[PDB]
Amino acid sequence: KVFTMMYDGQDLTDYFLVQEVRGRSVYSIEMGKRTIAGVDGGVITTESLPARELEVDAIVFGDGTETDLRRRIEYLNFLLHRDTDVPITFSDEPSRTYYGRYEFATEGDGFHKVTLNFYCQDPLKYGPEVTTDVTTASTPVKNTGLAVTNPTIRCVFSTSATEYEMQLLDGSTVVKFLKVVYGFNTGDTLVIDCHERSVTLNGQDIMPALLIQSDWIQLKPQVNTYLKATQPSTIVFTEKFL
Amino acid sequence: KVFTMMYDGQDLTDYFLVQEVRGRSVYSIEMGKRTIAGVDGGVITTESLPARELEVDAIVFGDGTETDLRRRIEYLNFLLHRDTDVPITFSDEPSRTYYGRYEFATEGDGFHKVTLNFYCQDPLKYGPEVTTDVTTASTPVKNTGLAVTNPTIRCVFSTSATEYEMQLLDGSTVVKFLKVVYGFNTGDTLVIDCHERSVTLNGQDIMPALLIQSDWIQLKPQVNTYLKATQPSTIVFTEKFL
Amino acid sequence: KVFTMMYDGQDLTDYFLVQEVRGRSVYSIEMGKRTIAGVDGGVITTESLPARELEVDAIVFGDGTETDLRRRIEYLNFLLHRDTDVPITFSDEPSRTYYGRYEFATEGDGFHKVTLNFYCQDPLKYGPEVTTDVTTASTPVKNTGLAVTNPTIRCVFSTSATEYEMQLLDGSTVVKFLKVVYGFNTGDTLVIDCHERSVTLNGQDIMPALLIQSDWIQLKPQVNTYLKATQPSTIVFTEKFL
Amino acid sequence: KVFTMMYDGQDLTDYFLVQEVRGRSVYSIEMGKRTIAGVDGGVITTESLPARELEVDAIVFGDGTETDLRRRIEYLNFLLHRDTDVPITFSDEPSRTYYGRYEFATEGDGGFHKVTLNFYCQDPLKYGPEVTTDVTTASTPVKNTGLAVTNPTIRCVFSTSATEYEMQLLDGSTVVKFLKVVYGFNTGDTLVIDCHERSVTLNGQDIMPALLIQSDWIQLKPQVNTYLKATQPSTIVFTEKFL
Repeated sequence: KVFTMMYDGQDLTDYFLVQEVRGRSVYSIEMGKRTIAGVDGGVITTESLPARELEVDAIVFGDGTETDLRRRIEYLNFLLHRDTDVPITFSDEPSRTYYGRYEFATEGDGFHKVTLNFYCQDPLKYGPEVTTDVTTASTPVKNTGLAVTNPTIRCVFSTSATEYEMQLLDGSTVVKFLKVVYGFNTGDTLVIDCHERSVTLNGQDIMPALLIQSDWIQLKPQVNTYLKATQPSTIVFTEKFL
Repeated sequence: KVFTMMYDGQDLTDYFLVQEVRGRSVYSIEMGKRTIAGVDGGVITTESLPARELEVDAIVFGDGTETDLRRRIEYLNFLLHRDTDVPITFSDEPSRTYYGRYEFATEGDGFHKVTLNFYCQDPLKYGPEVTTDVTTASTPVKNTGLAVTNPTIRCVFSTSATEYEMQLLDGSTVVKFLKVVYGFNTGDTLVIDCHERSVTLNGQDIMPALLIQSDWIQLKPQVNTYLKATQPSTIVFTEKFL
Repeated sequence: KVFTMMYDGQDLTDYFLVQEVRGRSVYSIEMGKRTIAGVDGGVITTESLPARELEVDAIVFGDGTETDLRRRIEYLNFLLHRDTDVPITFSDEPSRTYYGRYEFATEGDGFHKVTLNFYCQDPLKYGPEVTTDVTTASTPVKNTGLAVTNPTIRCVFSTSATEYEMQLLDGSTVVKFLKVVYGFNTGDTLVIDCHERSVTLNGQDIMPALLIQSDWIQLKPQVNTYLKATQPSTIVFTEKFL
Repeated sequence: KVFTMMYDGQDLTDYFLVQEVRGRSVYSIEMGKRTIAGVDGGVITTESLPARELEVDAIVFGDGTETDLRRRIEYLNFLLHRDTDVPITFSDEPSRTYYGRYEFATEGDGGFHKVTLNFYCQDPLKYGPEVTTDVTTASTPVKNTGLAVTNPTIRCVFSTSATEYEMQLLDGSTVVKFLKVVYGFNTGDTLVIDCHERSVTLNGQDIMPALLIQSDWIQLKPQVNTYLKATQPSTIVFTEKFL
């Protein structure tokens, strides 16, 4: 049972042997610094997380023959070239998914050492998704991840509806909220924040219902978020890490 | 009793082992030099203290397992990423605080060597704050720090007032003064030489009272500053070092 | 939960930090080679396992002060100097004990890198001890270790005895046997194939009873050893590895 | 289909990954040189093939865990330590067997552990496919298809009665060497092994006195015919050998 790397659901480690994986240690920060002549110090103007570069140091294991090796590489190119971000996973870190695509290779020097470089537009790893029940009272919802997350609201109606609201609060003060005036019974409303949609009874997008520009929610990490809904709801967020 | 580093009140050394801390030796100076062809020498046009970069060389002590290490780093990222300057301290230098934020890491190659780089907008280390009483007689006020400070004159009235004054003298000759034309009893005035503001009864602005360009006062280091106030005052400064 | 090294039941890793432990990889073999001029090839004359040298690469974590460090090393010397072989263990390999003693250090050059060298007279690591019951029928006894063992046959009599025997068979053919001519009831016999001794009623020597050169028995690794005793016996061996 | 290395019938490459195998290139020769002061040149006094050292440069592939790695190495030691020469084979060179045993390892440096394993071969030669040729009652050419000198094996299953069995190595019509035996009978198989230097009957009973007079064992030179003639239709079996 060796170290496995999965790229778009393909086990790449069936084609090569992984020496080391750089790109997942202490993350760095892009800072905009501005300095003025004669004035001591500097000033941080901007701060952002750079995109992630995963660098896999591999050994392409040869099939004895030379033509067999040439053909393995051709196939490896087939598996790697992607025009869309893709789920990347490592066996040493379960419950974690990276989303990026292969970018470039740097060939090193008995056999074939290669550094495969993968680019991730979204610098964050995505972990297990957590489902919490939200009652008609102030409910604490703790974001177990280490980064701020956007949650999916889910309410499968028990009684008739007129106006559905998922209010966020600070003790007893409504900070942000989500409102929908379309009412019915027995079906599932689905307010996702990562993709920003509004599904119904059996999956139809009811976008006109979001009346006022009701603020998109976020769950801060290692801290409770107090939520109160009109009807017994469900909050699903996905744990995220840098 | 190991070497501890505190970042925003978090003991980072619970996550890594400190080899060495660069960034706190003989400070360098940014100088604007201008030279003219045919003219001997150069001319310093500007001089400023650059911002401070603290470089901590650490060993991330592993928890035996590989996934345990990946998760420790994830948490380390959580503790480090800050969007606001923060108090930084080292056990080897007590009564000293740096204000900055983590910026970037450079990983090296048995175990896991990392350089953590912290950026300080304010290049100065802040020491203990000193409060000295200034009497209605020439009072020596010694700035115990190693950098020039712009203090705060605080006076809480005992008797009635017609005009307040705080004077910086040279034996018996008024060098600078801070005359104020607004009087009352029982309330607090705060003359801030850093912020360049006036406060009465503890809140509201009294900017027009400082009549004539009533010179602002500074406290030079390792040297006495003689001050005489019209009413028993207090002088608040914080020791600073490069 | 850091990597712990135990030396004579003392946790040495309370005094230093382990970078790496060399000395426990693919073992080498001392071979006596003899060559004759004009004669092709060589001849292995002798083969033996060299003694083991464990080399621990450590960082002596300082207590901030200089005198504190000098005193920690003094204490470290106290814990290390031994005039008798001692049990050595590493957290990464449980159920394994090395028997040796500290020999010498080679200091390297932020902090204090040291190689501690431990000498093991007995090159083998000792694992869990296994006790298997041997019946009056052909019993398979599997040596779970990776090295050949000379076990101990233990029999505590239930009925009267005239002659005891423990036989090593190949299906139904007695390969070796351990016949003993001295009988009684209620007491314990211990036939030690390592020490080559005989014990009755738990203490006294019964060496002349093993009549004919009644062959000594060994347990080969990863393989069954079929044994049949004249009375319900017990076979005690300790798993060993290189 | 990776590069496989077999040691005593155990696939060692199930435990490690082979970077390179040194020890099987142009073989060198041990030469005894003697020189005399004032006399130009030197004199070769002895010449012998040194024993072979095979050097396998491997990567021990880890099982993720640290304890799992420690236990793999322990097992690898179990598979390697031998007190007897053993058949060694490499997938890149089929129809070839080396006979030696593991001797010593020399370690090296992230998430994988580089090792050179050194194997010692008392017999410096590789053993290839074995060839069976029929030898008639007339001068028979027997060609040694190997690249080194071989010590063959003569097998003769009697059709008629015997008084004396002879195997003569000739040069046209001149007996250079020969192998006779005074023991006669019918219907059974006789075996003369020039490698092991053994005399064999039906159930392999030693006929030690058979090699009577210095009736020498002979050898088959490579890429060249060896002319043999037997008293009773025989069979010669030799094994191809290479340096």
